[PDB]
Order: sequence, then structure tokens, then C-alpha cells
Amino acid sequence: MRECISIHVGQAGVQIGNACWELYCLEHGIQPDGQMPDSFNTFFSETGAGKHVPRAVFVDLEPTVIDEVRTGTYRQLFHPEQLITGKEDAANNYARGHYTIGKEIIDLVLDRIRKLADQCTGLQGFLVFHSFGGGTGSGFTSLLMERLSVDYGKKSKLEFSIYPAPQVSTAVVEPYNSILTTHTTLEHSDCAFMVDNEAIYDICRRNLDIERPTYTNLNRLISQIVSSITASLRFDGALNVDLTEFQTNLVPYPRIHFPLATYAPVISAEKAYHEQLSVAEITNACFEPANQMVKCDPRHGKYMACCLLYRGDVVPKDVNAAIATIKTKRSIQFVDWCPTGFKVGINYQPPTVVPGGDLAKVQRAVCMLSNTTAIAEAWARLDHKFDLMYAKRAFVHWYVGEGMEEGEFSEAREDMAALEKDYEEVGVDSVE
Amino acid sequence: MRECISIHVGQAGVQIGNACWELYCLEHGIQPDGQMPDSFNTFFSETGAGKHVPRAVFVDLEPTVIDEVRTGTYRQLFHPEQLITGKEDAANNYARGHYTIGKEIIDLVLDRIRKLADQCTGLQGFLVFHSFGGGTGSGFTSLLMERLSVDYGKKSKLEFSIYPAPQVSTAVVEPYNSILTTHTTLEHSDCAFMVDNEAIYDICRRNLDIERPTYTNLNRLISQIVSSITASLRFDGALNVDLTEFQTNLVPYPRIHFPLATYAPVISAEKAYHEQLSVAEITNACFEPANQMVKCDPRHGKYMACCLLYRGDVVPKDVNAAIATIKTKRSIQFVDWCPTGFKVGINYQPPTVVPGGDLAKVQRAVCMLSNTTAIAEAWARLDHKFDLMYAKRAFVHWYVGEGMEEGEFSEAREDMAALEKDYEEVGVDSVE
Amino acid sequence: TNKLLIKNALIHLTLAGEVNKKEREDVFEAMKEYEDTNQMIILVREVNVPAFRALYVVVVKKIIGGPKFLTEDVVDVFCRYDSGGKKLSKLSSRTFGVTTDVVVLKS
Amino acid sequence: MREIVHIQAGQCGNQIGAKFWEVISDEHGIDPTGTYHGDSDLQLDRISVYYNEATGGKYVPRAILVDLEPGTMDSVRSGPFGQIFRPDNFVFGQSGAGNNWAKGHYTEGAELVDSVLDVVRKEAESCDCLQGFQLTHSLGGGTGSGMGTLLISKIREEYPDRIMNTFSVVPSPKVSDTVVEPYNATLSVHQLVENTDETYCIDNEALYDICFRTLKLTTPTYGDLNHLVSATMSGVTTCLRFPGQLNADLRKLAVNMVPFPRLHFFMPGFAPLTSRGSQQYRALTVPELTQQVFDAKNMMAACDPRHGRYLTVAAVFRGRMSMKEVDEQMLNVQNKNSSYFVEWIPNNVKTAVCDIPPRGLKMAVTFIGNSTAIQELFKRISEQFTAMFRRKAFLHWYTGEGMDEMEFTEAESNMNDLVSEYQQYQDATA
Amino acid sequence: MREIVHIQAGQCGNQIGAKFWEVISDEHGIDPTGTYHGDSDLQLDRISVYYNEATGGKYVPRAILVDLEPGTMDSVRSGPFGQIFRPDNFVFGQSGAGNNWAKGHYTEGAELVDSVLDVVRKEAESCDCLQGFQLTHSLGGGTGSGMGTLLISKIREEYPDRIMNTFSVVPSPKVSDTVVEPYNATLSVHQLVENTDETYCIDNEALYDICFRTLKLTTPTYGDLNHLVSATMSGVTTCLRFPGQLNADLRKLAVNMVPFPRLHFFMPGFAPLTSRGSQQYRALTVPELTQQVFDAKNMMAACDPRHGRYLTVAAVFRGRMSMKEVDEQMLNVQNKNSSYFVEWIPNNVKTAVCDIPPRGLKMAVTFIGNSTAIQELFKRISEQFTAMFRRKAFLHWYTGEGMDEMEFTEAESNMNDLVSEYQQYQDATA
Ligand SMILES: CC(=O)O[C@H]1C(=O)[C@@]2(C)[C@H]([C@H](OC(=O)c3ccccc3)[C@]3(O)C[C@H](OC(=O)[C@H](O)[C@@H](NC(=O)c4ccccc4)c4ccccc4)C(C)=C1C3(C)C)[C@]1(OC(C)=O)CO[C@@H]1C[C@@H]2O
Ligand SMILES: Nc1nc2c(ncn2[C@@H]2O[C@H](COP(=O)(O)OP(=O)(O)OP(=O)(O)O)[C@@H](O)[C@H]2O)c(=O)[nH]1
Ligand SMILES: Nc1nc2c(ncn2[C@@H]2O[C@H](COP(=O)(O)OP(=O)(O)OP(=O)(O)O)[C@@H](O)[C@H]2O)c(=O)[nH]1
Ligand SMILES: Nc1nc2c(ncn2[C@@H]2O[C@H](COP(=O)(O)OP(=O)(O)O)[C@@H](O)[C@H]2O)c(=O)[nH]1
Ligand SMILES: Nc1nc2c(ncn2[C@@H]2O[C@H](COP(=O)(O)OP(=O)(O)O)[C@@H](O)[C@H]2O)c(=O)[nH]1
Ligand SMILES: [Mg+2]
Ligand SMILES: [Mg+2]
Repeated sequence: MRECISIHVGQAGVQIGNACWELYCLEHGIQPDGQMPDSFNTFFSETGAGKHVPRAVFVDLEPTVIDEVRTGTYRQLFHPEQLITGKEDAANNYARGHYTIGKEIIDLVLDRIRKLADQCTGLQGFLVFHSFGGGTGSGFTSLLMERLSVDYGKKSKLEFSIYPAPQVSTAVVEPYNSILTTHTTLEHSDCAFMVDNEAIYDICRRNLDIERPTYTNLNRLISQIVSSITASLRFDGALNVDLTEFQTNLVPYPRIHFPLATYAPVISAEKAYHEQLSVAEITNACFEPANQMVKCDPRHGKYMACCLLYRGDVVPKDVNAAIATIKTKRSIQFVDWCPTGFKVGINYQPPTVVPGGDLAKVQRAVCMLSNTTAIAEAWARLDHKFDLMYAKRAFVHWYVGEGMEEGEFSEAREDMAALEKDYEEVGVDSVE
Repeated sequence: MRECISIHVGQAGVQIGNACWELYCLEHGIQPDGQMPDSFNTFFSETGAGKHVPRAVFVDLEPTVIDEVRTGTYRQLFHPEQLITGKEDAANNYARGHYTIGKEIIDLVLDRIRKLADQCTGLQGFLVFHSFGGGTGSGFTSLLMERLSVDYGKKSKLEFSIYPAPQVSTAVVEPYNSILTTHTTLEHSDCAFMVDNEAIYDICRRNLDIERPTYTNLNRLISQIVSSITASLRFDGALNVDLTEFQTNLVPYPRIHFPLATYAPVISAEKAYHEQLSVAEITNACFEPANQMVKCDPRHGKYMACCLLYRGDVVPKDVNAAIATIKTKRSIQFVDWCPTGFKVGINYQPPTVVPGGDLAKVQRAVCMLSNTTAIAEAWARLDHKFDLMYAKRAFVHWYVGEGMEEGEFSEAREDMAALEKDYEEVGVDSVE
Repeated sequence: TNKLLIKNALIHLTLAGEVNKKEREDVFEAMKEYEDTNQMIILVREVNVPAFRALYVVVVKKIIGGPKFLTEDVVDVFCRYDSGGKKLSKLSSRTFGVTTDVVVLKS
Repeated sequence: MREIVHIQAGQCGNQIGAKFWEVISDEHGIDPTGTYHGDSDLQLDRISVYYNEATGGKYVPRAILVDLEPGTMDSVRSGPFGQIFRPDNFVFGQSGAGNNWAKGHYTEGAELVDSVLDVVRKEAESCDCLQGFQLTHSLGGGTGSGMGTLLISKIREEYPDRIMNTFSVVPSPKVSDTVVEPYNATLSVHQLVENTDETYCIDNEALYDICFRTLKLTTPTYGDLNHLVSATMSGVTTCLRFPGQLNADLRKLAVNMVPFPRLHFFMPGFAPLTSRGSQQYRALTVPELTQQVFDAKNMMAACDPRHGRYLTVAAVFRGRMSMKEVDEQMLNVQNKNSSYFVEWIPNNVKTAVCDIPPRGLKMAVTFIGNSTAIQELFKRISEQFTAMFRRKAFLHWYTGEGMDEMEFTEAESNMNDLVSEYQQYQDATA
Repeated sequence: MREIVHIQAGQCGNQIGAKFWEVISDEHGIDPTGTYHGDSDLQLDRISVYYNEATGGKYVPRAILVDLEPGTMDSVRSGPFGQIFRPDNFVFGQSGAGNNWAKGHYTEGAELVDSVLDVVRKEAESCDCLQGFQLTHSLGGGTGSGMGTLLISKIREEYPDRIMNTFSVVPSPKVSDTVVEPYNATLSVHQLVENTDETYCIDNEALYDICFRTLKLTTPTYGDLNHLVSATMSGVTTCLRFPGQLNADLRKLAVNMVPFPRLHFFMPGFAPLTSRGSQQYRALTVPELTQQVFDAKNMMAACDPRHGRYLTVAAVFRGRMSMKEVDEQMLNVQNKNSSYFVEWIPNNVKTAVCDIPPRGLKMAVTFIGNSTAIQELFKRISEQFTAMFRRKAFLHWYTGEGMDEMEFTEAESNMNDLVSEYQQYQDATA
């Protein structure tokens, strides 16, 4: 009676979606065929026969990565009307994923979401998995967040945006494909979770002792975080928190709604020994600078509204005991106007392991979702990567030729520059 | 409820600590695995599973000696993040243990200590094992005692310095590295115990009849002395003495805090017969000119504040009897201002023999500590070994080229020369 | 006195090759009357891509241009030229000294 | 889907095509007959990008072969992998090459052009989603410069929204095999920066030294130089027809590369280039496969990368490797080559990784440079045009076909900007 | 970690190294191919100091082989352990040796200097913690004195904060195999006190008397002289690549040793040196492996240690022994020889003990002295300069390449202080 659905726009959302839907079948005994040997109705509109198809719409412009799904192990799971493909990709071009080619199949996408809201009576929210890199994942979501607010408007719309790193970038027009996706979705997003590609490599290197992490392994860490946010629907816990409740505790203004996730503990199999990982210990591992999955220095700002999503055998006294240590500490300075900014959710499931993953089986976990202040310097970075590449008019001739104007680039920067004034608007102290 | 961590800076500190942590696992039935088939909470932050990891931080710049630990018998024992290595050693150079390489990994060390004292509610003291020889063992300690006096300040900070021998020295800048590390640690050390190599070679020849003492065998004697100081926490006796209770009895003036250890009886296996080793016989063996573990003549001075730390089956009547024999003797002269200067502790544990060691199993032991007078004649030694190498300005060109001023060498000598005046300040008779 | 640690990094990491040959030959004769001053540091555009922007001395004075004088607070990191691998090596220091040779500014 | 047409023109192009469709057809496991014998089923999942299924389970290449004499077309037909082609494609003339730009574009190019495009149209109606037109010519000769720079201006008249990518062989600095190649080049550069999208400018002079130094051969035949070019040629499109962990195609390798609509002249590269006996000394790891790439000896275009700077840099990999080893090494070389990149382009390493190595190796790297290092390629060619135009030598053949004296200054006026802009966009900062 | 580069220059240097890498290969158990066959796993724990692992578990040396003619490099490549090296390292020239400091530094040293250092730069990028640079040359010749004294003045331009330890065979008093070796050494002494850190002055003269009296041979070939030198050359570094009790390394063998930044000329030593049959007469104890050392017959540098005194005397012991027996003997020989040490250096013995003896012994001693005994090495050489400069014979060859008549007086003025400083700090008391 509470059903959330998921959309997989681009490729970086689709291969993360291969890590999510593999993982849900382990937490419920679901086969890849949909067979199983009662609260899993939040993701699976079932059939009168034995099969549990998922609630997922895989839209893609190029037919490349979808054919790995149509031929892989989870071929039999999905309904083959969900698996929507096309002919030519946007190819890192906002004007080929929002104006030219993305205009074509948009009436096959929304009409497919139309036939999934009728299998639901308690429709809950949206899960668009995408990235800010390409012009498909950040050029078609910007089209599609406009459309699902025309359809509903009053439903929660959660993204999981894979963030462009300050160290490593595998594109060239990537600071053009991020300023354009802000302006289009900022008036119709709900709460976009930032996850960085860079910071997972350090967590795979130091805390896990993996020197060769593949894209198979950077998505296992984003699999458990998405499994932790939606852990309160599929299971009964001590203090549950539904998806409609995230938009009020975490979003202080109609602009600042960019939380960065953080999972803990992350340990190797050999280091499951040698330590005990108490809730008073693993909570201090949340607020380290060395464990944040978006590369900033969190001791260079504040914290407007944190949020802790515990799970496993966790004592709610020791939660209060571990938190009362934290607000007494020195380095972790919250915001003056926020009195005390936590929203703690204790659930009754251990963090389940996937076979083949290099994560130890621990008895408890936490997915901190910290709306910090200091990430605006990382928003200040992707304007300095805009200004130097726009005074020389570099790479503009691909956008102009496919339906995009010159007037809409210094426009959205000033809109982004208005979003950068708002974080220093937070950092003031309105005294007396 | 009482915890005392142990840090092993250098190489000579660590190779003693290879023999120290061998002994505690004998005195508690602990395997090298951390398995075992409320007395051991002072050295083992135990896990809820079966493993008792020690409270140790092995840090060294050169990665040679630490790989013996990571491949030895006690591989599985230590928490592997504790064992900290680096690349280029200080290599007997003070400006490469404090200015060049010491600034590199000081933050991996202190943050690792930071994650040990949070597992401690009753934190008691420090045990920094370091030798005065190298520029790692006397260049990284002097950096580290500055830093841990910023974090804690009030806590007790015990060290164990392997003294430079008066006739035998296996280094050339060793009379430089003693005057350098004194000046830095003298304002922040607590009670620095002097143990000499050369006297342990004497005891291995005469009282033990071993003609080939290896560093396997010169460390078993220091392993018993370190164990008997920390024998009152781990056990329970007729009169116990904690580690904070050392620094008040032993340090009269805040400069003179350099006592020398003495263990007794040190007998071979064949000489366990032929004698009786009574509680009034072994205490006369404590105050010999021969049986001291620093090669000095104790009859060339006085005794400011002795200390006796017995263990084993000891009756406190004869302790009062054997002490009363000692102050009536001729050669032993206490200082005129100290009325009676003893501080006696009795435990209920015989000293445990280690297999392979050539020490005989006895019923009782004594770990004599004595803040004596005449050790400053051996401090007068390490300035005549300084002046002849500073007049001709030898070896200075390695210090200056690695971040070290020239003005900080006659400066620290005068501070060492001020330390020479205070022992002769003691020995006078302030009459009327 | 670290003339070797900076001239090596002028023509291998910051201004190397045939492109800026006219540029780095200017900054040899500019410091010829100098280097009796003890230490000299450079400004670096970014810690990821080290490009040369300004040449300094240690007395912080610019001779060939950012700011004429720097503070300790606006310094991002303190980098050490790894001679064995022609890269940068970060430090834990916040003040100046013999160890630091490469500084990066903030924004 | 995403079908590509492969047109061949000139003698130099038509002998890569005997080797290219041997480079390709050994990856997909294609016999000399036209059938399938491979083991993996991943090959036939994307066989239709270059092929057409015929009756009997046979696959034939989508190649269209153009010549002005039946000389070299008879060699490719009689050669191995020659009977794989569709025999209607072989469109050839009679008058010979002429080694003459004024003949292959104004005299013979004006007759056989419509008999080419109707076979092109027959090959394009059999394709559902047309991607682009990879064309194999060379700037040196007269067939592949008059006819190869005509299908640019005729098929883009028919297909104005596809990708046009030529695979050209550029004249060398030291040796010259044509006396009028300073006239065949400048007449073609005028036609390339009109209606193309990219051009993999490959030299011969740097291609010989790699066969001498790095490959360590003795007698390099053209069967071992085109063996090395066509190895690089298949690596561009191998992410368009095989599953990769980070996908690229012939538009992602078009938008990310080209910063301005004229500066689109590339320079390829390849790794590993072992020796026959020195394949037991170097470790085959990603930090070794990159340090071989960013040295100047491996650049097949005969210029120095340390002269001039880079604008955008691609690095298409193959094989099965890990994305941290890639992203560490793409950071690591940009530290130690920081002065060689340009300032107003940040994060200037485009990177893609496929998952199918070449048949027999373990991993391989295809480099796609884009630099201001090729400013003295055009400075070299436009000077050889200058001295040969003052004394107006060799002019009484082009003028004899009716070509005007101003048009040689017109094409020289076009290259006058293009030399300036690699200087103009070098020291322009912000 | 702590990798070491092993550059080889000159004919004399390139024939020790062919024997030197035969020594290192037998302590770690290395075949001629490159694989592993040893029994102990302690050998491979620090294998990465001289080696780079290649594919298939094969280790190759980190050696860079510099030459001016292809003569001697043909002998090493055709000889055994020739195929262990990497065939890109063999950097050689064409114009012969020359036996000419004006040719190995001004004529052929000007061209082949960057073909060396680019291979040096390729070896250093494959190293994590770069330690130092051991160079195998000889003061006598003209390849190992012009080219070998150029690489120090180019690598310290590139690596100013490392250690540069050269292994120089020094000309003998009686026999002289070069007439102008009094010109070769005094031009090389000018280039080692500039930019080195230590220099093992090994002679030929005293090396035969060890091979005649102590070893009791009849016909000493160079295959047995360099057999004896390389036994010392591997002993200095075995406290870095094997676990020891009281450790030492190349920087601990720098700060302990060198009192002033110019007096860094060391003299080697080794024990035991048995006869073939007289190994059954002498006891193999540490008090016998010390009295063999501190006598003058064991010194490989041909000078009398009793003339002049010592400054810092290190003695790296090896094998399984006990530290009391060590420190008893290092005290005993300082009591009985106290007049041969200097007054103002107290406690003047550095001592190291490792635990892996050579294959077949039980314990071994490597002696690294330092003395004022080599005032009459420089009193010998600088006078042979002097009588060959009053008439200024042999000058019309070095001047012929462009060398000035003051530059010979500059290098002679450099040695004029260095003779005085072993006299200035000899009787300086306090
Ligand atoms: C059956 C047996 O034990 O034979 C011994 C042996 O009899 C004696 C006589 C050897 C032997 O040495 C010689 O005959 C000799 C000849 C010319 C020059 C120098 C030595 C031996 O050849 C040498 C050899 O030494 C080694 O193997 C060391 O690892 C040595 N290796 C080499 O020198 C070497 C020789 C050939 C090829 C490659 C390496 C070494 C020493 C220091 C540092 C590294 C390596 C040894 C113990 C033996 C023999 C075979 C007879 C002695 O020498 C050494 C260097 O060990 C000479 O006095 C010692 C005492 C040894 O007992
Ligand atoms: N989390 C995650 N990110 C990935 C993975 N593969 C690629 N990426 C990221 O994807 C980003 C590029 O955007 P993509 O989504 O792959 O591209 P696209 O949306 O399909 O658009 P085009 O490729 O231009 O058609 C890069 O920043 C990569 O870091 C993966 O397996 N997991
Ligand atoms: N008691 C004892 N002393 C030792 C032992 N090993 C070395 N030493 C002493 O250590 C002193 C040398 O200092 P070290 O601490 O070993 O050197 P270091 O501080 O590690 O620095 P490096 O010089 O870089 O190795 C000498 O005086 C030795 O006698 C040992 O096992 N036991
Ligand atoms: N790489 C390569 N270059 C070739 C080959 N054949 C000819 N060339 C080059 O092509 C140029 C001559 O042009 P060519 O194509 O034969 O003349 P055309 O037939 O009129 O186009 C010269 O620069 C030749 O080096 C070949 O097989 N491989
Ligand atoms: N110990 C030793 N000395 C050698 C050897 N070969 C040559 N020498 C000495 O090297 C000197 C001649 O120098 P050489 O290196 O051959 O000339 P270069 O090639 O110009 O450097 C003479 O003193 C020779 O005795 C050798 O194998 N061993
Ligand atoms: Mg895509
Ligand atoms: Mg050490």
C-alpha cells in the first residue's frame, strides 16, 4: 500500500541499477526469474503466477548497455516493455538529450510510467538514478523532472546524482553538462543525493585494501546506501522514516537540498577482527573527513541538518549516548540557527552482504546523509571550470547546432551564482 | 577500568617490545593469536569475539624492523593499522627525525593514538620505549612528547631509555644525540629510566655464566623490569602501587627524574641450588656496586630516593627487617636532607620464566629503582664527549643541511650544564 | 640554500620542453643577482596540474608575476618537490622552513 | 544498429582496405569466404555495423571501392580477402590516375561521381540508422585527393547531419615521393576544412622509425606499416560495436575532441609496441601502457609534441583493466606534462575503456592526440607551396585543365588562417 | 623499497659489473634467465632494490651500461649473465675510448649524455623510494674518468638530495698501465670532491699481495681480483636488503663516517681470506675475524695504515654471532691500537651486524676504514702531475680539444688543499 518506482536515465544510472536490483533479490529471496521459494510490495507488483517483476523503467538513448541487461542474468526479471531503447545517443550533448533525440521517445516513457501508477494505490516516490557527467544522464533527467511534476507535482522526487570529481574527469564538456542540469531541475527537484566517483577510490584503497576497484565495485558501495534509505519501507523497525519524511528534516530552503551520503563501517574481511565497531565507535567514523563519499573538507564549513539511518542490532540508549559526545566536541561545528540537527532512524535489519563483494559482514551500519555547508566550494569549483571555457567560446558550436541558444549560458551561471550566494547566506550569524 | 598504552619509537625500543609483549601473553595464558583457553584490561582492549588485541603503537621510519613483526610469530596479534612504517630513515640524524621525516607521519601516529584513548575511560599513563642512540629513537620521541603533552598534558608519561655506555658505543654522533634529545624532553618527560647495555653484558658473564649474550638475551632482562613496574595493575597484593604513584615518591625536583633500574636475583640454572636467596639476602644483592644495570660506581655518591618493588611470596616483616639492616650499614649513605627514602611494594606473583631464557625460576623477585646521586659524573662524561667534537666542529654539516640551526648546540649544552649543577646542588649539606 | 631543488622543478614539471623556452630563460637571469637570499619558492596554479605563475623569495616577495606579499592563512598546502619522481609531496606543516619549497594559493 | 559506410579512394587508401578488412574480419572471425567461425557470441551481436547478412548465413563488407584505373582494383580483387566484397561495388575508370588534382576532380571526377553515389545510395538504403562515413584516402597522390575531396562535397550534400571522418596519410618532412605533393596537399586542405569533422593525420616519416626503434625490425614493407595504421584504425570504432565499461562512439569522440569548427586534425598512437624478443622485460600494466604513450617517439605524425601544446586528449583503451589504475595514470601523466597542455581547458583527458582486447594480447591503448604540435606541418607544406608558386613551376598542367590562377591563392588564403590560429590559440590566456 | 641505480662506465667498471651481478644473483638465487630458484624466502622480501619484476616472474637488474665503443659491451652481452640485463640499457657510442679526459667529457660526452640520462629517467620513474646511485668507474682510463665524472655533474643537477657512491679503482705506486693516468686522476679528483658523498679508493698494488700472501695463489687473473672486490661491494649494502640486528644503511654509512664535506675517501677490507688448505689451521671465531682485519696486510688500498691515523672506522659484521663478542673485540683493538686513532673523535667505531652470511661461509666481515693514511696517495699522484707539467709534456692533446692551461692549475689547486687537510686535522689537538 506504499509503492515507490525507479527510473534509470543514462548509463551511470543503469549500471548502478544493475547493482541495486541484484541486491534487493538477496534481501527477499527473489530469484533472477522472479520466483521465490509480505512487505516487498513496495517494489514488486506481483503476478497471479509465481513471479515478482520490479517497478523500474530503463530509458536509454543508445541500445548498448541495455543489451547487457537483456542478455545478462536478470533477463527474465524485467517486463520487456520497461526496457525502452532508442537509436542514437545524446553523446554528452545537452541539445541532443533535451531537444533533438530526447524529444522523440518521451511519449513512450511517460506513458509507461502512466501504466505503473495504475498498479499502485499508495504511490510514494520517484528514484531517478543518473549522473552529472553526460548529456544523457543530465540532459534527459532535466527533461523528465519537468514532466513528472506536470503529471503529479505533489510527490517526492529523489535523485541519486553521481557527482563530477575535482580530481578525475572522464569527459571534456562535463562542466557544461552540470550547470545546464541545475537550472532545469532546481525548481522541480526534491532532494538530490551527491555521490562522488573519486572518494570511493580512497575508501576502496585505504579501508578495504583493494588496489584495483572496478566499476563493479564502486557501485556496491552505492548499492548499500540506496538500500539503506529504502530500508524503512520494506522492513519494520524501532523508529522508521518514510520517503515523504526526508524532504522536511533535510531541506531547509527551496534551494539547498544537496546532501552527501556517507556509509559506515567500511572494512576488509581480515579487519572484521581486531576491533569491535560499537555504535559509540562507528558514529565517530561517520564524521571523519576521511570517510565522506564526496571529496570536500567538512571541517571547512558547518552542518545544517544531519541525519543518521542506523540498522542492525542497535540500542537506542547508546545512540543518545554516542550523539551527546558529538555535540560536545570541538571540530564538528554546526550552524548557529539550527538548535540540534539530527533525525535518527533505527531499523531492524543487518546490512546484508552480496556474494563476491569485498565488504565484511558486520552487525550494524549507518547511512549518514549530511546536508553540510562546505560543499559550496565544490560548487564554486564548477563555475571556475565554466568561466575559463566560456570566455573562449569553446565547444559551443555543438550546442548551437542542435537547438540551444547563446543567451542560456550566462543566464544559468547567474542562476548558479545565485545558488552560491545562498550558502554564504547560511554562514552568517543574524545576531540580536 | 585502568589503561596504559605503549608506544615503540625507534628500533631498540621496538625490539625490546618484541620481548615485552611476549611476556604478557605468558603471564595471562594468551596465545600469539589473541585467543585464550578483569586483570588484563590494562593492556588488552578486548573484542566481544575471541581476540585480545594489545594497546600498542609500533612506529618506525625505516620499514625493515617492522616487517619482522608483520611476518613473525605475533603477526596475527596486533591490529594491523597500528603498525606504522615509512620509507627513508632518520639514519642517526636528529634533523631527519624531527624536521624532515618526523613531520610527515606524525598525523598518522597521533590520530591512531586518538582512536585508542576513546576505548579507555580510565586512561592512566604512557610507555614510550626509545633509545638514546639513533636519530629515530631520540629524534622522533622528542617530537612525540611535545605532541602528547598538548593532547593530554596531565597524564603520566613513562619512558625507558637505553643509555649510551661509558666505554662501548656503536655510533659516532651518539654523544650528539643525547644532548639534543635531553633539551627537548626535559620540560615534558615524566620519569625517564636509564638502562645501560654494558652492565647487562657484565651480568650475563658473572651472575649468569653466559659467554655469548645475543640481543635475544639482553632484552629478557629489560622485559622483567618493565613487567615488574606494571605488575601492580595486572595483579593484586598486600601493598600495591599504581603508575601515578611513582612520580611523587621518585622525583624531588622537577629536573632530576632519571632513575636507574636493578633486577635481582639474576642466577643461572645451576646456581638455583647451593644457596637460599632469602628476603634479607637478595636485598643486599640489590645495593652492590657490581649488580647495577648502569655502569657507574654507586659508592661515589649518595641515594636521594630509592624504591623497592618486590613480587612473589614475600613476608612484610622481613622487609622491615632487611631495610633496617641496610640503613645501619657503612657504605650506603643517603642524603642528609632525606630522613628515610624508601617506597616498598609487594605483589603476589612470582616472576614467570620464558622458555629458552637462561634465567632460573625463583620464588621471589625485586625490581629496584633508585633516583641516585652519582649518575651526573656519567653526565659529565657526555659533555667531554661533546666538547671535543664541537670544538673542531665535526659532523655539524649533516644537521645544518636538514633543517637545524647552529645556535641550538651551545644552547642545549648550557641547559645540559645547568642539569650538572643541580646534582651538586643536592649533595651539599644545607646546615642551619 | 636550495637553488638545485627549484631549478630542477623549473624545467621538468612547471616550464619544460620547447613551448615556453622563451619564458623560463627569462627567470634564470632574473635570479642571477639573487640566490644569495636563502630560499626561493614558486606559486602553483593547482595541486592537480602544477603550472608556473610566479617566482618568489623567502625574506614573501614577488619578482615576476599574484600578490606582492602573502599571508599564512591564504596558503592552501605546502608542497615538497619529490626529486626521485619529479612530482609534488604534501606536508603537515603550516609555517615556512627548510622543508617547504612549493606553495599553492586559495580562492 | 548505427551503421557505418567505408569508402576507399586512391592507391594508398585501397591497400589499407585490403589490410583493414583483415584487421576487422579476424576480430569477428570471418573466413575468406564470408561466413562465421568465431567462438564468442559477442562478435555477431554487432556484426551489422560493417556488414550485411546475405543468403546462406554469409556476411559481406559495406565497402565501396573507387579508382580511375583498373590497376590497383585488380590487385585487391585478386588478393586474399578480395572475393569477400560485393562485386557491384568496384567502380573504376579508365584514364588512369594522372597524379593530377585537376584531372581527378574536374576531368575524371566529374564523370564517375554519379556512378559512385548510386552504389552509395544502394548501401545506405540497406541501413536502418546511418552513423557516418569513414573514408580512406591520402593527401599525397592525385586519385585520393581529387576524388577523395569530392565525396566530401557530394555525400554531405546528401547527408548533412552525419559524421565525416577521413583516414589520411600525410606527406613526410624528409623524403618526398611526389614532386607536386606541395600542390596536392593545399588543394585538399581547402576541401577538408569545408565539410569534414576530423582527420587522423598520419605521416610516413615517424612511422618508419617506430618500425626501426620500438618495433625493432630490419626491412619494413608496406605490409608492416599499414599493419600498424589499421591496428589503430579499428580501435576508434571498437567502442561502438563492443560492450565497454565506459562507452564512447563516433559522436562522443566528436564533441569531446573538437573545440572549434576548424581545428580538427588528429594524431594517433598505440601501445604496446613490443619487440620480438624484448617482450619479456617490460611489465604489462596500465602504468607502463601509458608511459609508452606519452613519449614523443610513439607519435605517428612526424612532429614533436614538445613543440606546441595539447588542446584535448583522448585515450581509448581495450582489454580488461581496472578504473582506478586508469584514473590514477591519467592524473599522473598530467602532473609531469603540465606545461604541455593548455591553460584555459581544464580536465583535458577524455577516457574510454572497452572490454574486448585484440585477439592474442591482454590489453591495448589507442591514443588520439590533438595538439598545436602540427603547426609546423602546415608551416612545412605551405612554404613548399610558396617557393613553387613564385617561379610558377609545374603550373602548366593544372592551368591546362582550366583551373584559375586565383584559386591557388584562394586555397593558400584558407591555410593562412589555419596556421595563425594554432599560434593564436596557443598563448591566448585568461 | 629504497631502490638503488647501478650505473656502469669504463672498461674496468664494465668488467667488475659482469662479475658484480654474478655475486648478487647468487645471494638471491637468480638463474641466467631471470627467474627464482632460491630456498629461503628472505631473499625475495627485499628483492625490489636492484630489480624490476617483469611478466612471468622474471627479475631484471636496474643497471645502466654506459660506453663509448661497442668493444667491451660486446664482451658483456656475449658473456654469461649478459642476457639478464635489459637490452635497452646498453647505451654505447662509436668513436672509441680515447684514453682522453678531453674526449670522454668534451667530444663524445657532449652527444651521448642524453641517451644515458633518458634511460636513467626511465629507470627512476619505476622506483617508489629512490635511495641512491652507485657508480662503477676507475680513475685511470679515459672512459671511466671523463664520462664517469660527467654523470655526477648531471645527475646531481637532477637529484640533489640523494647519495652518490662511486667505486673507483685507483692507480698503483709501482706499476702503471697508463702514462697519462697522473693526468686522468687529478682531473677526476676535481670532479668527485664537488658532488659525491663517498668514494672507495681501491688499489691494484695491494690487491695482488692479498692474492699472493694471504690467499696463496700463483696466477691472479682479473676474474679473481674482481671476485675479491665485489665481495666487498655487496657487503656495504647487505644491511639494507637483509634483516639485521643492529642495522645500517647507505645514509647510516654516511653520517657516522664523514667528518667534513671533503674527506670521504674510504678504503675497504674483508675477512676471512683463507688459503685452499690452510683453512684447517685457523680457528673461525670473531677474535680471529678481527685480528685479520686491523692488520696492514688486509688493506686493499695500497697505503700503510700505520703512517697517519684513522678518523671513523666502521666494520659491518655478517653471519650469526653474538653482540658481546663483537663489542669486546671492537674495544680490544681500540685499546691496543689507541695511538693510531685521532684524539678528538671519541667512541670511533660504528658497528653493524646482519644475519645472512654468504653462501658457504658461517660469518664474514666487511671492513670500511677511513684514514689519514692516504696523504701519500695524493702526495704520490700530485707529484707525478708536477714532473709531468714543468716540461708540460702530453699537453698538446688535451689542448687540442679546447682545454685551457689554467684549468689544469685549477684542479691542481683543488688537490693542494686536500693534501694539507689530512695533515691539518692529523696533529690538531684539543
Ligand atoms: C665447499 C665449500 O664450502 O667451498 C667454499 C670454500 O671452500 C672457500 C675455501 C672459499 C672459495 O673461494 C675461493 O676459492 C676464492 C678464489 C679466488 C678469489 C676468492 C676466493 C669458493 O670458491 C667461494 C665460495 O664463496 C661463496 O660461494 C660466497 O657466496 C661468495 N661467492 C663467490 O665469491 C662466487 C664464486 C663463484 C661464482 C659466483 C660467486 C661470496 C662472497 C662474498 C660476497 C658474495 C659472494 C665458497 C664458500 C666455497 C668455494 C666454492 C670453493 C673462500 O672464499 C670465499 C669468497 O668464500 C676462500 O676463503 C673462503 C673460505 C671458503 O670455505
Ligand atoms: N557509478 C558509476 N558511474 C559510472 C559508471 N560508468 C561510468 N560512470 C560515470 O558516468 C559518467 C559519464 O556519464 P554516463 O552516464 O556514463 O553517460 P551517458 O549518460 O550515457 O551519456 P553519453 O555517454 O554521452 O551518451 C562518468 O562521470 C563516469 O564516472 C559505473 O559503472 N558506475
Ligand atoms: N637493549 C638493546 N639495545 C639495542 C637493541 N638493538 C639496538 N640497540 C641499541 O640501539 C642503539 C642505536 O639506536 P637505534 O634505536 O637502534 O636506531 P634508530 O633510532 O632506530 O634509528 P636508525 O639509525 O635510523 O636505525 C644502540 O646503542 C644499540 O645498542 C636491542 O635489541 N636491545
Ligand atoms: N602507408 C602507406 N602509404 C602508401 C601506400 N601506398 C602508397 N602510399 C603513399 O601514398 C602516396 C602516393 O599516393 P597514391 O595513393 O599512391 O596516389 P593516388 O593513387 O593518385 O591517390 C605516397 O606518399 C606513398 O608513400 C601504402 O600501402 N601504405
Ligand atoms: N680491478 C680491475 N681493474 C681493471 C680491470 N680492467 C681494467 N682495470 C684497470 O683499469 C685501468 C684502465 O682503465 P680502463 O677502464 O680500462 O679504461 P677506460 O675504458 O677508458 O675507462 C687500469 O688501471 C687497469 O688495471 C679489471 O677487470 N679489474
Ligand atoms: Mg552514453
Ligand atoms: Mg632505525
